[PDB]
Amino acid sequence: EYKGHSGHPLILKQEGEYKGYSGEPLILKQEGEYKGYSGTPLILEQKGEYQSFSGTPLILKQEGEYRGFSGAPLILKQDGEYKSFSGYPLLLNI
Amino acid sequence: DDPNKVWPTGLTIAESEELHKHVIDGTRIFGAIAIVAHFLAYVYSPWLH
Amino acid sequence: DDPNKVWPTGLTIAESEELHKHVIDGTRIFGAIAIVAHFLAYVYSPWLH
Amino acid sequence: DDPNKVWPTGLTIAESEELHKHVIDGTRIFGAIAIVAHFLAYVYSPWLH
Amino acid sequence: DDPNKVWPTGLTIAESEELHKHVIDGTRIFGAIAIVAHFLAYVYSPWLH
Amino acid sequence: DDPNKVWPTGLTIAESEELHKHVIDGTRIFGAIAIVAHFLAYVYSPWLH
Amino acid sequence: DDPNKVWPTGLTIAESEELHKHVIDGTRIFGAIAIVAHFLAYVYSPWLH
Amino acid sequence: DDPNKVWPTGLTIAESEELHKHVIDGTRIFGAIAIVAHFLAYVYSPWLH
Amino acid sequence: DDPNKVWPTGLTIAESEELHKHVIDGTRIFGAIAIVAHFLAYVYSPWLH
Amino acid sequence: DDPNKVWPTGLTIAESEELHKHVIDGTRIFGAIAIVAHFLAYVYSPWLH
Amino acid sequence: MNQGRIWTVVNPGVGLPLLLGSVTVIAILVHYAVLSNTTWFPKYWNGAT
Amino acid sequence: MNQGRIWTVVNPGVGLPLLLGSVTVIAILVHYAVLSNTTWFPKYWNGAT
Amino acid sequence: MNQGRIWTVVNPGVGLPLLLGSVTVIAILVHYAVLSNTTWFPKYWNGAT
Amino acid sequence: MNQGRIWTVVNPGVGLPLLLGSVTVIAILVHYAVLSNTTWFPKYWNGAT
Amino acid sequence: MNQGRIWTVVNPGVGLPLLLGSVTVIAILVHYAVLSNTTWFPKYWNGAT
Amino acid sequence: MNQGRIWTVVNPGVGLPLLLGSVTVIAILVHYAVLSNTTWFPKYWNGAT
Amino acid sequence: MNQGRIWTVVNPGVGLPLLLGSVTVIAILVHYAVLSNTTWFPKYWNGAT
Amino acid sequence: MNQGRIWTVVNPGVGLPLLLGSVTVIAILVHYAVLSNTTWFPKYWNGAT
Amino acid sequence: MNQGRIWTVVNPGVGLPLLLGSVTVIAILVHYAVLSNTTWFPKYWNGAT
Ligand code: BCL
Ligand code: BCL
Ligand code: BCL
Ligand code: BCL
Ligand code: BCL
Ligand code: BCL
Ligand SMILES: CC(C)=CCC/C(C)=C/C=C/C(C)=C/C=C/C(C)=C/C=C/C=C(C)/C=C/C=C(C)/C=C/C=C(\C)CCCC(C)(C)O
Ligand SMILES: CC(C)=CCC/C(C)=C/C=C/C(C)=C/C=C/C(C)=C/C=C/C=C(C)/C=C/C=C(C)/C=C/C=C(\C)CCCC(C)(C)O
Ligand SMILES: CC(C)=CCC/C(C)=C/C=C/C(C)=C/C=C/C(C)=C/C=C/C=C(C)/C=C/C=C(C)/C=C/C=C(\C)CCCC(C)(C)O
Ligand SMILES: CC(C)=CCC/C(C)=C/C=C/C(C)=C/C=C/C(C)=C/C=C/C=C(C)/C=C/C=C(C)/C=C/C=C(\C)CCCC(C)(C)O
Ligand SMILES: CC(C)=CCC/C(C)=C/C=C/C(C)=C/C=C/C(C)=C/C=C/C=C(C)/C=C/C=C(C)/C=C/C=C(\C)CCCC(C)(C)O
Repeated sequence: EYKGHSGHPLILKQEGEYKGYSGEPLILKQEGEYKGYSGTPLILEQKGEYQSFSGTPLILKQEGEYRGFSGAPLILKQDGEYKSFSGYPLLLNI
Repeated sequence: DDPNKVWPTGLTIAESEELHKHVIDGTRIFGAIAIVAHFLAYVYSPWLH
Repeated sequence: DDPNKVWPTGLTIAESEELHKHVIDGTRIFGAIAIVAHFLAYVYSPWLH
Repeated sequence: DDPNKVWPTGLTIAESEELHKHVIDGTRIFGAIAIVAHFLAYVYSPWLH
Repeated sequence: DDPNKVWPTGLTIAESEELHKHVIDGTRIFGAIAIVAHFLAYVYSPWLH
Repeated sequence: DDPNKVWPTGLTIAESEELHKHVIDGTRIFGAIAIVAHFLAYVYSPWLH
Repeated sequence: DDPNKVWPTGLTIAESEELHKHVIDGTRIFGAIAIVAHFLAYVYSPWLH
Repeated sequence: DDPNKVWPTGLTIAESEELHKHVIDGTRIFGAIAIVAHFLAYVYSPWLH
Repeated sequence: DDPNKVWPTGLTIAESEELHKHVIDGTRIFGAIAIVAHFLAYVYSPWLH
Repeated sequence: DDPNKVWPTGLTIAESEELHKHVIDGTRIFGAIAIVAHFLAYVYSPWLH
Repeated sequence: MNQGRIWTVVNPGVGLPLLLGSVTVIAILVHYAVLSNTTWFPKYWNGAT
Repeated sequence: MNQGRIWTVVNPGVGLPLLLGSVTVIAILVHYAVLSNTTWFPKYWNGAT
Repeated sequence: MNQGRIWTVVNPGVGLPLLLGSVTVIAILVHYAVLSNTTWFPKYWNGAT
Repeated sequence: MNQGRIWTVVNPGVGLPLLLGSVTVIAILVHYAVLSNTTWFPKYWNGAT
Repeated sequence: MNQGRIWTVVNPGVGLPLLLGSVTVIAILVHYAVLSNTTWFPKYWNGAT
Repeated sequence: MNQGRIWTVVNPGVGLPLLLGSVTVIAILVHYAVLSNTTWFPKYWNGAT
Repeated sequence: MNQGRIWTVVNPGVGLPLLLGSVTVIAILVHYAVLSNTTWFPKYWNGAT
Repeated sequence: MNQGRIWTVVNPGVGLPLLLGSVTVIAILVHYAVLSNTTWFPKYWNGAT
Repeated sequence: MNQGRIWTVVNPGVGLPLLLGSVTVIAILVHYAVLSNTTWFPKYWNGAT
């Protein structure tokens, strides 16, 4: 075992429950549901759809393709090789 | 397509949209409190006066 | 739906809600101490005087 | 080629293109608001005057 | 519930509570030393004089 | 050698080259806009005057 | 309890306690050198004079 | 030795040396441009004058 | 105990102690050079004069 | 011991020592250039004059 | 409100802490900005002259 | 109080340290702000004139 | 609008937070720049003289 | 004292280093604050005039 | 245009965000540099006296 | 001396580098503090007038 | 030109971004240094008086 | 000389870079400190008046 | 020249980038130090008055 230079003991043994140097109790047990100190209720239960507080609707449902709000088209279709916008060639393949 | 498809985040489309409802509602509530804070600042600070 | 569903964090809905009770209670207790600290600051500092 | 090929990100080509529609639309909306903000700044600030 | 349930951190409820006893005792010991340090600071510094 | 060899990034040589076409084209487009921006700066700022 | 239990860090209780002996001895050795350093500082610097 | 040995990075010796050809040639290209930039700086700035 | 036990770092006790011989000897080499550097600094700088 | 033993880094002793030859030779090359740079600095700057 | 599917590609465990964190950081930055560039905000804390 | 399900998508091992850490950082920032922008807070620590 | 396939090689969970984050950081930097280098923006917050 | 179960969802290998680290950082910050905003603390180190 | 194979050894999910990010950061740094070292750029924002 | 079991939940490969690293950083911070807030410490290095 | 085998032990996905990134950062630092320590570089941007 | 077993719980691939790195950083910090708080060190570099 | 076995416990993919990076950073720091604490180095760049 380690033989320190700063004398002995180097650690304190423990054969059971931790004993607090600052007295007891150290923690509070719980028999079940959390008993809050700031009264009750602590949370609001949700039985189904999320009940908003800032009115409704909260989201816009999407059917099919994305309906762009800034007109159309939103993307340029690519067929085959990439269509360069800065002319050609774009590579010097080995 | 399949609405039951689990996406890389683990959420389905329906679960992602349900989650976003909290984000939209949270944004709207944050905005409402910010609106009142801006009104109080206008009434008591020299801003816009 | 299924209340037994283990979500990506490993917590069930019931476990997540029970955890949040500590977060709400901690926020309320933090607020109460902050309220007293603001009262002491008002009584002893020149703020709002 | 194969349009059903799942790429390393998990998205297909069609899914990546559909996702990019939101990025392009979001950029256009951000630009529109920025254009109005720049107009207001010009009308009220001494910039460009 | 089950007291033998290993939670995501690997600790059981009993192990987490036993660990917290060291955290509470450590906080109380840190507080006691801080209280003496504040008393010495008051006695020797011009604070609160 | 083998043109079908999937490299550690998951891309083949043909896929890496096709990707680089966007980087080269993107660099050329950024350069074109930067050239115009430098022309405007010269016309309106005192730089090089 | 079980003294043979390998904890999440891989160390047993006996191994963790044996390791801590080095930490306590190291702290005590650091403290002794720091005490001499403070004595030298007091003897040669104007602190506490 | 074995020229076919895949090293921890996934590259063989022949592949690592082929890659380094781009780094060496790239360094030479950067050096050539930097030499011209230093020549322009000498011709137009007061450095070394 | 077992002297052949591979610890979590992958090194055995004998391998860890053999490694530390380089750290101790390296520290002694660094210390010797630092002592010479301090002697030169004292001889040439106004420190301790 | 075993010279064929693959260590946690994946390199054998023979491979690690062969690699270190580049580090030692590289350090000597860096040192040689630095010695010339210090000679130029002494010849042209007012340091040590 | 149409971006609800973002949580299918952005992990909530990442995007929600980043959102709430960023919003909080932005608010702190606006407070520090108005505090540093106005006289009435610091005077408000200074209170009674 | 209705956000209790956030812990099903945000891992408590991440969100709780971030929350408690952020709240502590915010408190430090507010103390530093009032200390730097007021005369009575530094004077309070300075005590006797 | 032709870069839509970027999400096949850049993960949206990384690129989207970086995009929205960078755009927000750039906006903050532009506000701080105009605020620090102009007199009319800080005076706007200062309001009534 | 009722939060003992936090270690079931927050990993002690993370939360304990963060707690002890943060407490130490806070103490350093308070020392730097009082040192910078008071005359008696620096004068204490300066000692004899 | 000859470096197209870089994406076989550099992951696009890493190199593309770093490329686009670095290019953006460099642009911001150049704007801040010209803004700090010139009188006409800040005067441009200040506009009408 | 009673906290010896901390190494069962905090990995020594992390906590020991953090402990020794933090202690070293704190010592550096205390040296910089006394150096900046005292005249005798810099004068000690300046030595002969 | 003899270090070509470095890519067998250093991953190109890491070493190439670090190389290109570091070279770019060094160039920026040299520009800021000459800009801050010379009068002709800022005057060059300021142009016509 | 008795801590040789530290490498059984601290990974040399981490602790050796941290040790050598920290020692190097400390040396830099001590050089910067003496350079900033003394007149003879900068005068040594300035050399001839 | 006797530390050649360090690459058996320190990964070259980590130690080589850190070594080359640190040497470069140290060189930059020494340049900035001599530039800030001497008159002849900035005058060298400023050249002709
Ligand atoms: C020689 C200095 C050694 C040392 C050597 C010894 C010896 C020898 C013994 C102990 C013993 C004890 N030590 Mg020890 N110990 C030191 C540091 C410490 C520190 C600390 C600095 O925080 C603590 C709390 C302890 C704790 C203790 C107890 C566990 C135990 C009984 C009480 C006691 O104080 O006995 C008396 C202790 C002392 C008189 C020394 C206390 C340390 C002093 C304050 C350090 C100042 C510097 C010193 C004079 C010179 C050394 C300078 C070098 C640069 C390091 N040691 C240093 C590292 N320690 C005793 C025991 O019970 O062992 C079975 C015992 O016989
Ligand atoms: C000597 C200084 C020790 C200490 C030694 C003891 C002892 C001894 C005892 C307690 C006991 C208690 N301690 Mg303790 N304790 C300290 C620090 C603390 C701190 C803190 C600083 O924040 C707190 C909140 C506590 C909390 C508590 C309670 C759980 C309990 C008191 C119940 C009661 O009504 O008793 C009514 C009163 C009594 C029974 C006797 C008086 C005990 C008083 C109340 C202890 C007050 C400590 C004070 C807050 C800190 C002083 C620090 C000094 C300035 C250095 N300890 C430090 C580390 N503590 C008691 C208990 O119930 O144990 C079973 C007890 O006997
Ligand atoms: C002693 C201080 C305790 C506290 C102890 C209690 C107690 C005791 C009770 C509640 C109850 C309630 N508390 Mg609580 N609570 C505190 C902090 C808070 C804070 C906060 C600071 O942000 C909030 C929002 C809440 C929220 C609530 C509601 C869920 C509930 C109804 C309150 C109400 O006005 O009912 C309408 C009014 C009344 C019922 C009576 C008058 C108000 C009572 C006394 C509670 C006022 C707490 C007040 C906000 C604390 C401010 C800080 C202190 C002044 C220092 N608590 C702190 C930590 N709380 C009550 C409840 O419904 O439980 C079932 C209750 O009985
Ligand atoms: C009390 C303050 C609450 C709030 C409570 C309500 C209520 C109550 C209602 C809505 C309703 C709506 N809310 Mg809300 N809402 C708030 C914050 C917001 C914010 C925001 C601040 O950014 C937005 C964009 C919205 C969005 C909306 C729309 C979906 C809808 C109004 C259009 C419509 O079809 O009306 C159709 C209905 C009407 C025209 C009736 C009158 C609604 C009036 C005009 C209030 C609208 C909300 C207003 C913007 C809130 C400002 C709060 C500030 C503190 C001043 N809410 C805050 C958090 N909201 C309405 C709805 O459709 O619910 C089904 C509704 O009745
Ligand atoms: C109301 C403000 C909305 C908007 C609503 C619409 C509507 C409505 C339409 C488009 C249409 C178009 N929009 Mg949009 N759009 C906005 C923002 C943008 C921005 C941007 C700010 O960067 C861009 C680049 C675009 C891009 C485009 C093209 C894809 C398309 C025009 C094709 C063409 O040749 O038309 C040639 C010209 C015409 C067909 C008619 C004249 C132009 C029309 C009115 C669109 C001008 C939008 C302008 C660029 C941005 C105005 C911003 C505000 C001043 C704040 N939109 C904002 C978010 N957009 C059009 C389209 O093709 O949809 C199918 C269309 O009808
Ligand atoms: C309109 C602005 C577009 C553009 C549109 C075109 C068009 C249109 C053409 C090219 C062609 C070429 N482009 Mg391009 N190109 C731009 C930006 C660039 C940049 C850059 C800024 O760094 C570079 C290096 C290139 C590179 C090239 C070459 C590969 C090729 C000319 C070789 C040749 O045969 O010449 C001799 C060729 C000609 C005389 C035909 C016309 C060449 C045009 C005028 C070249 C313009 C390039 C110039 C740098 C653009 C500057 C920016 C503007 C000031 C806005 N482009 C921007 C994004 N490019 C040509 C091609 O593909 O050839 C097969 C071609 O037809
Ligand atoms: C500092 C000084 C003085 C000077 C410096 C000056 C200077 C340099 C300034 C530079 C400024 C620059 C460069 C500005 C650039 C701004 C840009 C580019 C803005 C872009 C905005 C983009 C947005 C808003 C994107 C929203 C995306 C969205 C919402 C995406 C949604 C995705 C979903 C829903 C997933 C769908 C999944 C499934 C397909 C399965 O359904
Ligand atoms: C500070 C002071 C005073 C002085 C300092 C001065 C100083 C040093 C300045 C230095 C400046 C420098 C160095 C500037 C350099 C600028 C550069 C290099 C710009 C490059 C722009 C590149 C772009 C725009 C790339 C777009 C890529 C794109 C869009 C890629 C798209 C990819 C896709 C779609 C995937 C396809 C997948 C599949 C193939 C399967 O389809
Ligand atoms: C701050 C003050 C005041 C003072 C400080 C002063 C000071 C100290 C300054 C120091 C400056 C220094 C040190 C400068 C050093 C500069 C250097 C070294 C530049 C190097 C440039 C290298 C390049 C451009 C490499 C390109 C590589 C490339 C393109 C690689 C391509 C690879 C591919 C395509 C993969 C192939 C895959 C497959 C094999 C399968 O084909
Ligand atoms: C800036 C200005 C002007 C002003 C700033 C103002 C301002 C905001 C100040 C804020 C200050 C704050 C908030 C201070 C908070 C201080 C606190 C909370 C201190 C806490 C100390 C905790 C300790 C010491 C814990 C020791 C744990 C220990 C030793 C744990 C041991 C565990 C073990 C052995 C494992 C066992 C496992 C098994 C049982 C299974 O075996
Ligand atoms: C800023 C201003 C103005 C003021 C700031 C004021 C301020 C706040 C100051 C605060 C100061 C503080 C708090 C100082 C704290 C100092 C402390 C705590 C020092 C601790 C030293 C610890 C040491 C040396 C540990 C050595 C461990 C060792 C060698 C471990 C060895 C382990 C081994 C061999 C593994 C064996 C494994 C197996 C046995 C299984 O084989």
